[PDB]
Amino acid sequence: TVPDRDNDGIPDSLEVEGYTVDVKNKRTFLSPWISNIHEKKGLTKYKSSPEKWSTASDPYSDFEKVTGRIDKNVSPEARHPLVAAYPIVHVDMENIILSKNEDSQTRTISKNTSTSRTHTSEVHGNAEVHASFFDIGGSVSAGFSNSNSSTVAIDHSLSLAGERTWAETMGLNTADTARLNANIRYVNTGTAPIYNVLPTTSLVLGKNQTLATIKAKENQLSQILAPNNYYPSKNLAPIALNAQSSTPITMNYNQFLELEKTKQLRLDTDQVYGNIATYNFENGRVRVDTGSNWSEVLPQIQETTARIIFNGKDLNLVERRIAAVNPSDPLETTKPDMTLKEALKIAFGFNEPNGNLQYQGKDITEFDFNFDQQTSQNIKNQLAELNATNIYTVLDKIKLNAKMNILIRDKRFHYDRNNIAVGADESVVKEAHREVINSSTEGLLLNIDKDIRKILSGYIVEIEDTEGLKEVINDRYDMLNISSLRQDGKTFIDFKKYNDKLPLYISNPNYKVNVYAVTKENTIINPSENGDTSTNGIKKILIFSKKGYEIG
Amino acid sequence: TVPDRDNDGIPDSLEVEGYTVDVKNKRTFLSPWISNIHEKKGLTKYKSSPEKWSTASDPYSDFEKVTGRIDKNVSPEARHPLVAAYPIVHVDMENIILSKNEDSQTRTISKNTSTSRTHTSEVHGNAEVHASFFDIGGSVSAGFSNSNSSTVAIDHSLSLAGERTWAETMGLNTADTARLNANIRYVNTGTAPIYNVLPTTSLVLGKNQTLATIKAKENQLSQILAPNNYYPSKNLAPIALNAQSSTPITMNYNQFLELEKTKQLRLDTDQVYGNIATYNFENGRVRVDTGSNWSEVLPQIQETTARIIFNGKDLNLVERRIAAVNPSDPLETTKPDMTLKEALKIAFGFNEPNGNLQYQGKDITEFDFNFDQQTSQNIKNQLAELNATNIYTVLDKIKLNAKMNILIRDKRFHYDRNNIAVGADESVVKEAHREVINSSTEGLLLNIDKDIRKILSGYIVEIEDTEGLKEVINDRYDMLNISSLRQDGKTFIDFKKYNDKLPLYISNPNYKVNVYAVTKENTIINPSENGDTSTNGIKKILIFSKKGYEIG
Ligand SMILES: [Ca+2]
Ligand SMILES: [Ca+2]
Ligand SMILES: [Ca+2]
Ligand SMILES: [Ca+2]
Repeated sequence: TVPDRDNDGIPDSLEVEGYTVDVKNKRTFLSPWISNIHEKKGLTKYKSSPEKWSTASDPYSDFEKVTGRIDKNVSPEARHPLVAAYPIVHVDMENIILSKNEDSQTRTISKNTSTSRTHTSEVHGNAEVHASFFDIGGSVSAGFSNSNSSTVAIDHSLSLAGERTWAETMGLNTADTARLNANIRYVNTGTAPIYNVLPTTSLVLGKNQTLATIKAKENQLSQILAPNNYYPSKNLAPIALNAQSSTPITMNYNQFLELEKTKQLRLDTDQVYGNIATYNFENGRVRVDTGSNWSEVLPQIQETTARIIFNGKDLNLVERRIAAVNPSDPLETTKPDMTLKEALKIAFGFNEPNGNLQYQGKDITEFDFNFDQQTSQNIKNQLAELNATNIYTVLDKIKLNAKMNILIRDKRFHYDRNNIAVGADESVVKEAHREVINSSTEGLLLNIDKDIRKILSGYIVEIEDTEGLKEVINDRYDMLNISSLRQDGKTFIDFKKYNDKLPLYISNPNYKVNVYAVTKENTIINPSENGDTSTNGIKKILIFSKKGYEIG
Repeated sequence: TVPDRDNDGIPDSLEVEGYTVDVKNKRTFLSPWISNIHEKKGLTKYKSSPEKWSTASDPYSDFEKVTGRIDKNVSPEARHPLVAAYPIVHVDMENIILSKNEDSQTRTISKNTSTSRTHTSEVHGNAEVHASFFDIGGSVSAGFSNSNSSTVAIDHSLSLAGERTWAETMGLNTADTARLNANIRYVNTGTAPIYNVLPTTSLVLGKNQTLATIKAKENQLSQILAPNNYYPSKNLAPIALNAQSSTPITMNYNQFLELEKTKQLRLDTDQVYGNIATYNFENGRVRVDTGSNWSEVLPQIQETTARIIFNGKDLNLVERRIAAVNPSDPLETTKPDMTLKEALKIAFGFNEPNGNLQYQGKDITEFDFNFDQQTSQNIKNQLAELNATNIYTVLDKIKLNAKMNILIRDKRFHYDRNNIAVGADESVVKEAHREVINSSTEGLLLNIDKDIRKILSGYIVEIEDTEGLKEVINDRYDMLNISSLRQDGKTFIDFKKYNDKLPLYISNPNYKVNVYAVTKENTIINPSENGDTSTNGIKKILIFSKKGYEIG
């Protein structure tokens, strides 16, 4: 007869005053908090809400989570009563292949691609926006909202010899059509899995030119789209666009032209995910209830939580929602008060090693805090009634309210319009290369930092004469593609890839092999107004500079 | 009113402190462990978990198993509460038949094939892998994961007389298409059976060139895909690809060319298996519940167990999962602690004859232990807090945690990239042939070891002059096909198959009939850069060498 309105299985008090679970003999006991014996064994203080079957709203009873009696695929950090357990999928495009719409074998270009979830914010402050921008809900996207939108970029490097302008390469003239094709893979980034129907992602080019809308058959697949796990298992064959169909991908000269002008496409994905997999106390089985589909129980999550975009695990924007609270909602008050600090602890995993809220090493002060038009005030008003100018201090005293949005990104590197790892400062850059493993007339072998290397477009190999000459090897913007990468974790550079497949030429072993680095933000992808295919107008960074006798 | 949360029918204690079942009069009694009377009659100590309907997760109540009240097809070793009872099917291709896409009768090649489940691991340490390799879940296949992928090889031997280059044999020119066809059979290797819908296996060629996707109609068959039992009962007619259809298998000259260059295809199979067959206490019947399909209750197994790939029953990688435990999961702690030792006992059948954990004869020390990036540490940390360098010792003290992967393979033979019985050392090789049964001018009859013979491509028949000549009979790489095999278990060699159908020619009964053996790893399948169809560049092994008068 123990009091429990929620009916989830966690006696009100316990769920309000704090609780957790351990295993005596070999049984699981749900017991109240005990700062003593408990905080020692390493457990946690699971304080949830008594009036909600799942404080997060997601299809998983607070109990179901902590107890562990739930779909084993649910992300760990989501096994907690206050961490959203919803799926988030975006589309990755590994490589595309442009060809002249039907002896043709070399009349086709095939470049690789780099995809990465995005989170486009607002502009600077001049973009002419329609009057319907300062209305209620109208156009007020608050900078960023709910919707998955990935972004790919086409390898701007070379594929053949002296190729120039995809045009002449393929042979496309005004009255011609080019067919696009590519290999893409769905990949879940959230905290929950999808068991059947995948999303209906649409491929766009530019600001509205849709090139197609990919939505592979429903129920057709029984595979599982688990968290942090690419759909077509990385150990399988990546799905291929219109190539396995009766109407391919049409692209006219003008379009095919733009593609080259930016070498980038966009991928927007809906949210219609297959039904959900739930528990079943009776015989402890994992079933897919045709009666519960995210499309029903998902908006709630977004309407009663705090969203935080952090990028620590890598530079890829990771999303997570915490069980925040709303004042206007009685029920939503039954929720446990939330603090920005506590949040970053369960949401992603920040910890307090020696009393400093850091992340696997980095200090919470190494990341910039960016809020939306709303969240801004809601927090400003707190920093006010708390007398302070530094949030990193009163951090553990910031109340997170539902609908709150926060963007925690590493303060090291610079960021673009989509919030992507663009390129840091020369300082950090150089540092990452300070290490050397093997210098050769063939190519340098370094142990460059991953987090850094990801913001580098390429390297410019040159040679400075003992006087002051700037002779450069791969002098064409498209000759930056050199940096390789052994599976041992060491970046292997090669000068030979752009010098008649032959090693360096040292007429005088007293020169200076100057190998620079070019961050993405700086790198160029197309010739100048004229035909300057040179590395003249670039902002590279000195990464190497050894003498002729200081190599071999 | 006996305590039993799981509700499976095994009183908590019993299931935690150990239990088993026997038959008094003619009834089945579920009783607690008794080292005395019990361990004598030959029973076992079935220690399962009280909070899971089926500790393994599979659709079979711990009780249902031990009690025996379950689908009688379930593999024996799976009748145990801690051994996964899931199905695992891969596709075997007995023989293919290449022909020129539609007087044509000899313009067709028909070679046999050798299929075998695989388990592709990682490379050496240089394969340029995309940056998305050192991310979370991204590309981190951890070497090997969940997915069935078989591999076939095409008989590189001869079919006709002086045939050469399938090309001229069939008559395929640049502007031609070749149609492929073959006879394949589904075969279950797991521990559970499939009662209806078979898997959707896709036939691939190379690294991504899919030649077709076979998925015979659903419900079309009512036959059962029982464990260790080929689908189309070995005593029936093997299923045939596109041959019983409106769109065959297209293959252009360039492709048909590659096929010849490797003489091997790949077979990947999904996991969508038909619904499951469950019990029914009421009238003790075996029914197929449309409400429970593996696709629902199967991921769990892989998310809450230990996977061990052993190859003792043969050289074919056998998979099995044991009811391991996970620390982060309360429920999954209710499980019985697992030890690598105990595992290899129930998982495959290792036993302790005189105190040495061996397998049907071989000692646990005759197999190499290979773990994944994860499992490696999880075990290293144990060998650390246990002070030891040899795992074979502290074997019975290694805690197996869920998601753990282990590869136990015979240490005798060498292994490839797919973990297949390639070829051992000359030593072991020679040994297997030390036995002779009948020497003749026609062919040798031996009782070569099965485990060995499986790593042999063929034999080179030659004759050494009393001086030092190396005259070889079947001197062409494609003339290795000689070793036959009587159903009596004795390998019958024949020199006649490559000598005008006539027996040996002994001009001087004092020579040395040197018959070598060529392991798969060494054997060649195509001519050299030139046209060296000889056995010149080979690494054979001396298996025979008798005198002219020491035969007949
Ligand atoms: Ca409750
Ligand atoms: Ca509750
Ligand atoms: Ca029980
Ligand atoms: Ca049980």
